[PDB]
Amino acid sequence: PQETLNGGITDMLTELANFEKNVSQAIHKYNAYRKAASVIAKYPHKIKSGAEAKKLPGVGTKIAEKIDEFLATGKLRKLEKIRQDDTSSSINFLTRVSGIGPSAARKFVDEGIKTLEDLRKNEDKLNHHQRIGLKYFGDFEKRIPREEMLQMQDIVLNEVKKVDSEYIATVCGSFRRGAESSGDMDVLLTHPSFTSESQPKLLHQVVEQLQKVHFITDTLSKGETKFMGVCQLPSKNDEKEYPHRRIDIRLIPKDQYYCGVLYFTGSDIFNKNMRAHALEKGFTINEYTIRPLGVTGVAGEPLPVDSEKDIFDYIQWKYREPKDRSE
DNA sequence: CCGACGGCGCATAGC
DNA sequence: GCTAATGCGC
DNA sequence: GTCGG
Ligand code: NA
Ligand code: NA
Ligand code: NA
Repeated sequence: PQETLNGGITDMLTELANFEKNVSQAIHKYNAYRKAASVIAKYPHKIKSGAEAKKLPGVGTKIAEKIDEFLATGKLRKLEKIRQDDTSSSINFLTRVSGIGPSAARKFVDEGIKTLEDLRKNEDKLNHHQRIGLKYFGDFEKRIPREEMLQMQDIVLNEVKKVDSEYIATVCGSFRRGAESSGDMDVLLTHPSFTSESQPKLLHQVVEQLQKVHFITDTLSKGETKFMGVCQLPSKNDEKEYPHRRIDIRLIPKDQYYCGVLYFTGSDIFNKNMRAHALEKGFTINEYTIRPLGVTGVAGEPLPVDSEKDIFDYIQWKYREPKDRSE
């Protein structure tokens, strides 16, 4: 595919997607359009007919019709209607602020808060996460070029070991799959001292150190097992300050670690095939454990997992190195 | 025809 | 003050 | 909005 073959169609379906998510608050109609929008992108021909697309899975009748209209006219009536009604547009803008969902945004626009300008006028009417989201509105929409992730992975891995020798940490997401760009940094942490049958100072002490290295600037949310905040790579006094980046850090028990690493490395399509393969061979996978399925469809106690490779060794698959996990 | 569609950690009215 | 429901992001 | 029981 080329992101250029059917760009018009996928842009449209993605426009309709966020409209259902952010304005109409129909989150299943949002996923439907994305599903639709994402399988069209992977089609290696310029679509010529609505029906030609309906063949694909997740493109149904109404999406074919709007594709017919789009190729026939070059715009969507519905989409132009939406584009100019200004409630919809403003609600749509505001939900780009992290911490502003469809509910807050709708309420803001209700009382006439519709621009970033308006939001900083009223930073009192904003909770903490939203203020942070407002402060970094630009930086958060930016891509993180792989080469940055590398040097970031460096600071978090190196300084986590300056804390406890037995912590093990793994950046995941697209970055562990070899992707040239990442949207944020997702870290996965564990410690031998942390079981299912389980210190609550475990995730804190890493964030505490990572805050001394002047790496982590701001905290969106922090608890015993999930942290969500903002890091920034260091500028070498040469007047080019790196953009602030979104980082999460999960603390997971080691007996569920590599299931955590395997899930949160994905990819998404990859997982439903690995599950469904695993399901079709006596076992069942989730983020936490791999369990055997009896003749009844009833699952047993979770199997031991010491390496990510152990998962494939149960289900009789051969280890995929992450680079090849895009489906 | 018609329900499912992901489920869960953290921050933030009702009693 | 305590509990559970909800928005939000992932 | 689309899929499938
Ligand atoms: Na179809
Ligand atoms: Na948002
Ligand atoms: Na958003």
